Amino acid sequence: MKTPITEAIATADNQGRFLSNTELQAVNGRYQRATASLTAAKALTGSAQRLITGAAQAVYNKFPYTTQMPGPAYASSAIGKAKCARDIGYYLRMVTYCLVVGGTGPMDEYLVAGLEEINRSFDLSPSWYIEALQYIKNSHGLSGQVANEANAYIDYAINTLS
Amino acid sequence: MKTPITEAIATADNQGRFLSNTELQAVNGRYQRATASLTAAKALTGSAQRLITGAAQAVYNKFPYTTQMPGPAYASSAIGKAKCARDIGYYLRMVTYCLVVGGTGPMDEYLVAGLEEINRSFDLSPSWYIEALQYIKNSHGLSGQVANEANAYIDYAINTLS
Amino acid sequence: MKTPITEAIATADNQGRFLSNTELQAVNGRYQRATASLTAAKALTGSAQRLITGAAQAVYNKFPYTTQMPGPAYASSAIGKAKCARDIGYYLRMVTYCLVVGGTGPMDEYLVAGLEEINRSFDLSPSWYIEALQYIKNSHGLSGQVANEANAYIDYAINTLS
Amino acid sequence: MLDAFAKVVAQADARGEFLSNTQIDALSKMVKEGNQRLDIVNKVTSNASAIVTNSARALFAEQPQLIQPGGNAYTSRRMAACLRDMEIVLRYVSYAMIAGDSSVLDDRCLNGLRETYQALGTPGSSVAVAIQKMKDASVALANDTTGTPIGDCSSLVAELAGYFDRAAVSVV
Amino acid sequence: MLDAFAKVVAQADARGEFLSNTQIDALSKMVKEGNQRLDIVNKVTSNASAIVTNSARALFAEQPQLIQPGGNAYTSRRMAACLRDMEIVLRYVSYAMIAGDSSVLDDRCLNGLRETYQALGTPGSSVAVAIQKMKDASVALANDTTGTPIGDCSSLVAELAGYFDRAAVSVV
Amino acid sequence: MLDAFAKVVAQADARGEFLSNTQIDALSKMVKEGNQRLDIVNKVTSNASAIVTNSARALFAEQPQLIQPGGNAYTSRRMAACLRDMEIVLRYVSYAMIAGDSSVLDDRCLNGLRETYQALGTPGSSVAVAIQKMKDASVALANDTTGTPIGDCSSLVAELAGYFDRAAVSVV
Amino acid sequence: MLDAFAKVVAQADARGEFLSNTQIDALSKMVKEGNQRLDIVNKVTSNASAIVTNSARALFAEQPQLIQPGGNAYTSRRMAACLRDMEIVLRYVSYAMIAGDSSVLDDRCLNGLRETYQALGTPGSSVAVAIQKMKDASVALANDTTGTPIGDCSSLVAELAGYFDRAAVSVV
Amino acid sequence: SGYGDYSYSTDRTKGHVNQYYVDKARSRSDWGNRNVLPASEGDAVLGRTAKGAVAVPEFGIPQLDDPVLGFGPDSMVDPRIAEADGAVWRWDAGFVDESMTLASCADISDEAVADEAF
Amino acid sequence: SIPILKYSLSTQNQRVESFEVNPGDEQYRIYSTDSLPSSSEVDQIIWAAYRQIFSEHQILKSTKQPFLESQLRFNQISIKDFIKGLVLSAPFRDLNYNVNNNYRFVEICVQRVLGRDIYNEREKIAWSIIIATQGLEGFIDTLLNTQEYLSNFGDSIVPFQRRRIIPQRSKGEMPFNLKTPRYGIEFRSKLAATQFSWASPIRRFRPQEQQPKAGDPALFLNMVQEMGPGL
Ligand SMILES: *CC[C@H]1/C(=C/c2[nH]c(/C=C3N=C(/C=C4\NC(=O)C(CC)=C4C)C(C)=C\3CCC(=O)O)c(CCC(=O)O)c2C)NC(=O)[C@@H]1C
Ligand SMILES: *CC[C@H]1/C(=C/c2[nH]c(/C=C3N=C(/C=C4\NC(=O)C(CC)=C4C)C(C)=C\3CCC(=O)O)c(CCC(=O)O)c2C)NC(=O)[C@@H]1C
Ligand SMILES: *CC[C@H]1/C(=C/c2[nH]c(/C=C3N=C(/C=C4\NC(=O)C(CC)=C4C)C(C)=C\3CCC(=O)O)c(CCC(=O)O)c2C)NC(=O)[C@@H]1C
Ligand SMILES: *CC[C@H]1/C(=C/c2[nH]c(/C=C3N=C(/C=C4\NC(=O)C(CC)=C4C)C(C)=C\3CCC(=O)O)c(CCC(=O)O)c2C)NC(=O)[C@@H]1C
Ligand SMILES: *CC[C@H]1/C(=C/c2[nH]c(/C=C3N=C(/C=C4\NC(=O)C(CC)=C4C)C(C)=C\3CCC(=O)O)c(CCC(=O)O)c2C)NC(=O)[C@@H]1C
Ligand SMILES: *CC[C@H]1/C(=C/c2[nH]c(/C=C3N=C(/C=C4\NC(=O)C(CC)=C4C)C(C)=C\3CCC(=O)O)c(CCC(=O)O)c2C)NC(=O)[C@@H]1C
Ligand SMILES: *CC[C@H]1/C(=C/c2[nH]c(/C=C3N=C(/C=C4\NC(=O)C(CC)=C4C)C(C)=C\3CCC(=O)O)c(CCC(=O)O)c2C)NC(=O)[C@@H]1C
Ligand SMILES: C=CC1=C(C)[C@@H](Cc2[nH]c(/C=C3N=C(/C=C4\NC(=O)[C@H](C)[C@H]4CC)C(C)=C\3CCC(=O)O)c(CCC(=O)O)c2C)NC1=O
Ligand SMILES: C=CC1=C(C)[C@@H](Cc2[nH]c(/C=C3N=C(/C=C4\NC(=O)[C@H](C)[C@H]4CC)C(C)=C\3CCC(=O)O)c(CCC(=O)O)c2C)NC1=O
Ligand SMILES: C=CC1=C(C)[C@@H](Cc2[nH]c(/C=C3N=C(/C=C4\NC(=O)[C@H](C)[C@H]4CC)C(C)=C\3CCC(=O)O)c(CCC(=O)O)c2C)NC1=O
Ligand SMILES: C=CC1=C(C)[C@@H](Cc2[nH]c(/C=C3N=C(/C=C4\NC(=O)[C@H](C)[C@H]4CC)C(C)=C\3CCC(=O)O)c(CCC(=O)O)c2C)NC1=O
Repeated sequence: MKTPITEAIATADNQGRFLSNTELQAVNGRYQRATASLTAAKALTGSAQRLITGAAQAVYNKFPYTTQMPGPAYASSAIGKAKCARDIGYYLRMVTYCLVVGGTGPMDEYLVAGLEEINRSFDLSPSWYIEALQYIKNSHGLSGQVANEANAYIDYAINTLS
Repeated sequence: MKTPITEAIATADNQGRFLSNTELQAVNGRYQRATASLTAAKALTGSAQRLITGAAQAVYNKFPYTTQMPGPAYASSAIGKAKCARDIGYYLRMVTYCLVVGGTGPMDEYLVAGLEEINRSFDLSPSWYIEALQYIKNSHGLSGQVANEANAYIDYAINTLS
Repeated sequence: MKTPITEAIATADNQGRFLSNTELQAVNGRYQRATASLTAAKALTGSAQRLITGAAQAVYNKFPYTTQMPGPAYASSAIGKAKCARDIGYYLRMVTYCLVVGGTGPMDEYLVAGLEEINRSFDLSPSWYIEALQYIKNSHGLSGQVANEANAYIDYAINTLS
Repeated sequence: MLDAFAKVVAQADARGEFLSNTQIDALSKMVKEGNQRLDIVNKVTSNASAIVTNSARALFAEQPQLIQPGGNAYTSRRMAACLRDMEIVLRYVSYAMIAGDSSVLDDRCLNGLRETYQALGTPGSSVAVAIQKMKDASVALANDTTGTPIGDCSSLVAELAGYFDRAAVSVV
Repeated sequence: MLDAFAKVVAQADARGEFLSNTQIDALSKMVKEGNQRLDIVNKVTSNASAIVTNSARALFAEQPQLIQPGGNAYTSRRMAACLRDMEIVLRYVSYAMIAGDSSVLDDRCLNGLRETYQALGTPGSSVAVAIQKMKDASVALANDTTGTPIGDCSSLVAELAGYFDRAAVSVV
Repeated sequence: MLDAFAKVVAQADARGEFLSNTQIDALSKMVKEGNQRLDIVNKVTSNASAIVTNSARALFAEQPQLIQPGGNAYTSRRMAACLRDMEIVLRYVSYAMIAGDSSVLDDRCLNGLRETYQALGTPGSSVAVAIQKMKDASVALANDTTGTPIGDCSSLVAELAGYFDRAAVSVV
Repeated sequence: MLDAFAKVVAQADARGEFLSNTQIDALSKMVKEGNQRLDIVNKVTSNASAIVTNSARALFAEQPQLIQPGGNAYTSRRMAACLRDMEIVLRYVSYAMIAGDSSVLDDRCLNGLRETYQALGTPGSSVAVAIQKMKDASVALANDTTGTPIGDCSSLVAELAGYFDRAAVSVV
Repeated sequence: SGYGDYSYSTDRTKGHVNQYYVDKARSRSDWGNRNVLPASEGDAVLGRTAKGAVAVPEFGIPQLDDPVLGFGPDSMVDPRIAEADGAVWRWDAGFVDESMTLASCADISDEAVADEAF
Repeated sequence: SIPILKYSLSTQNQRVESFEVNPGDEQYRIYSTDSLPSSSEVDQIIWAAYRQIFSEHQILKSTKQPFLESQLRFNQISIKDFIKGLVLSAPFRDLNYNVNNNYRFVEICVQRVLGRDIYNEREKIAWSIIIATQGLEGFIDTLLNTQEYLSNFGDSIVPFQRRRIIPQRSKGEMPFNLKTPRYGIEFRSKLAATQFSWASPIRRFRPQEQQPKAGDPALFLNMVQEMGPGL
């Protein structure tokens, strides 16, 4: 993972040294930031079912050939629409995990490792998920540093997809 | 060094990766802790000339054979007393550097690397410096988390000497 | 170990070669020197109980604070005096082992490996053992090359302690 | 390795389940005692040398068969191996203390340790004695009120004692 | 490598000087703009892919001799080498931005880079063009007021532009 | 590894005993036969090629199933492996001869050798035959009086034969 | 590793036998179908991506417990591990196809594979399903007559199916 | 017989034997010297797990409402669940040992082992 | 001239490629001199080389070589030459080589230099011959010049245990310092001066290990319970 806790432990273990005051401040900075990102994750959890269907509809509006072109990679039939909504739910769930861990630990473990192997083998373009993530970034309704906490982990996934 | 800044940069460079939100929280925890340790270093700087002579006198009171035994390793003559006060000043200066850096970066660079080689070659016991550091830990007159910031870097040097 | 025998075997094995006339002369030089060092060890064995208590008393006379200062590292109580006599016996026994082995084989695997660790963790200065070894070097009552064989392994331990 | 947040994240992932609100309060009260968690590991780190040295000293005062000739601490290198083995456990217990759970303790300290001591001929029960001697030495030091504000941190002390217990039964 | 605090610490050590009070205010005002320093590197990190890709795209629109056959970006592997060379500089500039000084930029990015490009036959002036195209692409993005409290951070922006300039003159 | 002096030194250390005078008698009579000990290892070393080659030659004259096709010495590389396996044992026996005891023979030659031959399918009894064929070849050569003063060295010859016997039963 | 010629050579060497004339016709008829042997591996290599992707797609259409949350293919990295595990077997089967026997398949692909999947918790029977789904996907493609002279190559197709069967029972 | 009813069987107490070195955990100093760890979750410290962590409410909100996709009663158990709670190490309380489980013994309906048996 | 005999491969974690763009915290901090370290960080590189090749255990002072260190920080020798100096070093030749046969010593040197476990028994039996016929010098040269060492570490990176843990999982493979100690179950019983082989747990009348029950007041220990700030 890449929690600040595990990151601080890994350096001290790699010196073979005890936890100095270097790592304690690194942990303290995670602690006094969590009170903003946990509210972000609580807000994104309750707003989830709206955001998933909204992002899936925005993808079909931006790329209308995805609903009309026949083939297994496209959302032309019902199984394709179900799998597309499943994938958008996966991305939003990984964002909410990274919010409560602190730092992109879960989504490197679950999403991005081996992702373009999947996108090339199952023949699906990464621009669809970028378009879906832009909708969630624009319409989560958060403000202050709560929105700053959400948008960092949104834009991380956008950067790894592009 | 072992600043939190350099520690955060070294991990991200060792992934070959950009500075994620993991390392930014580690830097933020150094930043919101520095307002307590910089006052500690400002207070220890002004109180220095008293603390040096007090610690040197406490060492002679605890070990009175050091002023009476003839030989180059002991503070029997004037050059030995000058060198002893010089060494106590070195330890206090390294503590004040570690206070404003954040974390034991300077004193591993300057004091502890190759220290028992010096103590064994120049034939001087580490219990004297432990006794000197205990006086400074007891009589700096700090309180709150200012004293907590000072005593961490005092006890680090005590642990490396013992 | 560092017997001449094992030293000669290690080089020939490291060439992957048989024992030529190089190593046989090295073994022969150990053999014609052993009749001087075995008498040294026989003489140091019988003189042992006098030398141990004499060295322990010389240490207390040189450093009289060791019997008066309270604490677990000092010979202030009876257990400390017993442990001090035990340590002087250890040093004399290692010298007698190095005498009939030939060369500093036993005391490197028994005494000096990890000795700086023990002296720093258990809070005890190496100058006491130097003072104890100087007494044994001065008062073993040997002469000729017998004393030359004894003093080489005494001064080896003095050099590793300093 | 995992900390306490990543552990419930792995639980929720392996079930594909969004984190419920009650789990968010369970994590917020771990955030609540962050300064008290940091004070314990700070106090253990500041006394780490005297913990190991006094525990090791009291071990051979009551088990003198180890340092007498023939024992498994009769050398200067076996003795330095023993002190450094005690520092290893004190290090990884303090790692697990700020992690919140014992993944890093179980994973890269205790895994295969019993078999190592069985292969070397080291008596593992005497290692278990020394671990509990460090345990009470660190626990009584973590209940010291110097340099800290006035409050309750007893449940964290019990959590700290649990890691020493887990390391103690893992070595016999 | 050193950050800005460790640099004045090395200055004061190498003459054996206690830190004066005025140097403590010089460090306290670096502490004062910590959140504003963190916002810049956060905004650069969130746009790092579009910085490199748009700067690289605008480089070959005006220097088309590189991607035409025979050029030093006419392959798929020399082209992927060029994009990844631009990400390297964007990475180390952002490292130097939170460090406060350019030790880690000079030390493990720019040291020997001019000689490398001279040995490979890579035109270093065209690397210098691409670095300044990333420079104002990141500078104009660091003056964006979305997601931040409204205030002044212009001196930090000039400090950020200085690192891009230092990397630009180091490569010709 | 230990020689004969270091062995009783380890005996005396592991009970903390000073060496008695009678043990100094026992070591001085090992010093007494130093030239006679050296005289043997010298005679084995200058005949080492003819020992291995004649013993190997006489092994296949009476066990012709090894060098016929299908045997465990039917190659040029399995045959060269066999000759070099015999030189290994002749080397380590001569090491143990000047050491005075078989620590270096047991420790880094014979440890795990039976399991190696069982894993390879090499017949260990035929290795045991070749070792005793080198044994009598070296023993009859160590009773040669050319180039040495006239005297008794029979107990050393029995000690030399003991090492070949120990290596012979160690590989079946 | 050995091909089919080196295998009979090792057979004949390990009994010291000259190769009989009948074995020379046995090798000449392997030479006779060289172009037909090469056509099969060429057709498998030209469709290797669609073999793995369609077999993997049809695997989860009928075993949907693997890609649902908690399954052993529920990640992007466990899924990419599964696709790349299927390409490994398709690679080594095609190596064994031009070698003529399954030495390189058994030796550096299947040796220890069952124990690996047992240590990881991967269901080996579902690996066996995917291997047989690649098997007839490649067999039905090797009976395609486009781009080849029309003739008989059915015994080679049975030999190709044998390697997929051997890899299938080796991992359960 | 009633509710509060004494039984020797259910008396885990050193009242019939006077072992005066055994008492209920009480002081904060008791964790370092006398007491070890709770053996279950009922014996746990108030509001914490048996291992000392804050108790979290064990269940989330199911994403992905679907019978074919989505978690269900057919879904296999991810191996990292037992790794997360530390049940994979032999010194853990929840360490399962299948060598003495009823599931490890031989089925008797199987004709094969039955005729091998008689 | 007696080539090394063939062994078969096995299935290991490093034979397969991990995907892992942007790795986690189980990266083992590649300690290269091509990062241009200071005098501070070259001490960390030296310590990591001591921790990898020697154990955590012989980082005592009689084991430390001050002269390979002074030649490493003057760029006279590389990291590969430093590992070669440490394996052929003098405390390594009596604290790890005199206490093993040639078969355990080769799996020690494969685990600590190549950063991987052995493939099978035949790899130990195959590589065991180079030690005997060429010395430790010849063995460590032909080990450090393999394609496996050069493709992974090169000449300027401290070796490390390659691909120890699977990235989903917590429990991974045992670290090689704990898997292979200084000596094994052989050689210890009479030669390494080790005795009695096991230990029954220490019995005592003051028990000190009892589990607390459900009604004990220690479970409800608490202090300073309510602030009651203001009115
Ligand atoms: C927005 C919807 C678009 C779309 C979706 C679509 N996806 C698939 C198939 C897969 N998607 C994945 C991706 C993931 N799986 C994961 O477990 C995770 C997180 C850990 C991700 C990101 C995978 C592995 C597959 C293949 C297996 C599967 O889920 O079925 C498909 C089916 C493709 C096919 O059948 O070959 C569709 C249709 N495609 C669109 O058209 C929408 C725009
Ligand atoms: C409390 C005084 C006790 C004491 C002091 C004493 N010290 C020395 C000599 C040295 N001390 C050092 C130590 C340092 N030098 C450094 O630069 C640093 C920090 C980076 C430290 C910790 C060194 C290197 C020497 C030798 C060179 C020198 O400074 O002269 C001496 C002289 C010893 C001798 O002459 O051999 C004394 C007397 N000794 C006491 O008796 C006091 C109790
Ligand atoms: C001259 C006596 C001085 C003295 C002695 C003293 N020593 C100790 C404790 C230890 N000494 C050793 C040293 C060795 N142990 C060995 O096995 C060997 C040879 C292989 C040596 C050199 C060790 C390991 C200890 C700690 C364990 C022990 O033996 O008890 C102590 C006790 C220190 C303490 O209790 O912390 C004393 C008092 N000290 C003096 O004051 C005399 C001048
Ligand atoms: C209190 C001292 C007890 C004791 C210690 C002892 N240990 C060893 C040897 C080893 N210990 C380990 C353990 C670890 N190694 C690691 O890297 C880690 C980190 C996770 C641990 C926990 C290992 C691998 C060894 C063998 C390697 C070595 O030789 O150092 C020894 C013996 C040392 C020797 O024989 O040379 C001792 C004496 N033994 C006791 O009797 C005390 C109870
Ligand atoms: C915008 C692209 C420009 C360009 C790039 C280019 N670079 C190379 C080759 C190398 N670049 C480096 C530079 C670094 N390597 C590092 O590790 C670091 C980290 C501090 C830096 C700054 C090195 C060492 C090489 C050589 C190694 C290699 O071959 O990759 C190449 C050539 C690649 C090749 O020839 O195969 C290109 C094309 N060149 C341009 O024309 C653009 C201006
Ligand atoms: C007289 C010849 C007999 C014989 C020999 C034979 N040996 C081997 C193979 C090995 N022998 C060893 C033994 C050692 N290796 C060492 O390093 C040491 C030093 C302590 C010893 C004693 C080992 C490890 C092997 C395997 C490595 C290898 O392949 O060489 C072989 C087989 C060689 C091969 O199969 O390629 C033979 C034939 N066998 C006989 O039949 C004779 C009785
Ligand atoms: C169809 C997909 C099936 C599946 C695959 C799966 N495999 C792994 C992990 C490993 N697979 C291997 C196998 C090999 N490695 C090799 O180098 C070779 C060449 C001869 C083979 C055959 C190994 C060593 C591993 C472990 C290393 C690793 O972690 O990659 C995994 C798990 C990956 C992970 O847990 O991170 C999966 C999911 N599993 C299925 O469920 C499908 C049936
Ligand atoms: C630089 C590193 C660093 C630390 C070490 C901590 C230390 C720290 N602890 C506390 C604050 C505290 N610390 C403790 C802990 C204790 N008090 C006791 O009486 C017990 C002895 C001990 C229990 C283990 C408690 C209990 C509080 C809150 C006061 C209270 O409510 O009782 C505070 C004040 C902020 C607050 O109110 O929470 C700080 C700064 N934080 C850091 O950033
Ligand atoms: C999680 C990671 C993390 C961050 C990214 C920062 C972000 C952050 N910045 C500010 C606060 C600020 N941030 C900025 C910076 C800017 N404002 C602008 O108008 C410019 C566009 C830009 C200059 C570069 C300024 C100027 C302030 C102070 C407001 C002001 O006085 O103008 C604050 C409020 C606290 C304060 O008042 O300082 C926070 C939380 N902190 C963090 O912990
Ligand atoms: C350069 C390397 C080197 C050597 C090889 C030896 C060889 C050597 N051996 C002897 C001396 C001797 N060597 C032998 C040994 C033997 N005599 C026999 O008749 C047997 C064949 C054989 C027994 C194994 C004996 C027995 C003596 C003493 C003469 C006697 O008392 O019989 C002497 C004369 C010194 C003395 O009297 O001891 C020398 C120089 N020394 C070396 O420095
Ligand atoms: C560049 C790489 C390369 C290749 C791919 C091969 C391909 C190849 N195959 C054939 C020739 C052939 N190839 C096949 C194979 C088949 N025919 C079928 O109808 C089946 C679909 C399939 C069986 C698997 C057969 C059967 C012949 C001989 C024609 C016949 O007798 O039927 C020939 C003509 C020479 C000949 O007559 O043998 C060539 C050039 N050779 C190469 O050098």
